[PDB]
Amino acid sequence: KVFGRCELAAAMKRHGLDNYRGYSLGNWVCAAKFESNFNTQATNRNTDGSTDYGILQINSRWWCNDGRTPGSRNLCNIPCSALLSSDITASVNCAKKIVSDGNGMNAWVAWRNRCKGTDVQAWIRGCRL
Ligand SMILES: [Cl-]
Ligand SMILES: [Cl-]
Ligand SMILES: [Cl-]
Repeated sequence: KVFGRCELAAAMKRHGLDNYRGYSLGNWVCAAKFESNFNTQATNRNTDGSTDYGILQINSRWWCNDGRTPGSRNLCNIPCSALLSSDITASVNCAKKIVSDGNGMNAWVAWRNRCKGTDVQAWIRGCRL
């Protein structure tokens, strides 16, 4: 599923991400826009053989099992395919563990390079939340 901006903001809000660990909702919308273009089916392979999955491009080296990333951990305890669903629940729950790990949203390279320090509230302007 390809979400619209406001539709995704509302789904994220309902799943408890607005101000989760101090990150306002617009941070999470901005990250999803530049990680996946709001497409739950996005996959991208990394140089190390790991793969990133879903709307938040969660990486198979630490966070999920895809059966092809040798010596990887599965810290969210889920198959990586569950992250590609039209229901963002699994992605959201895993993201909450990632952002709690110590580096906050810096774990998402596109957040750090494209969202961090910008006016992220613009990502939720116009939305009925
Ligand atoms: Cl915001
Ligand atoms: Cl893994
Ligand atoms: Cl933080």
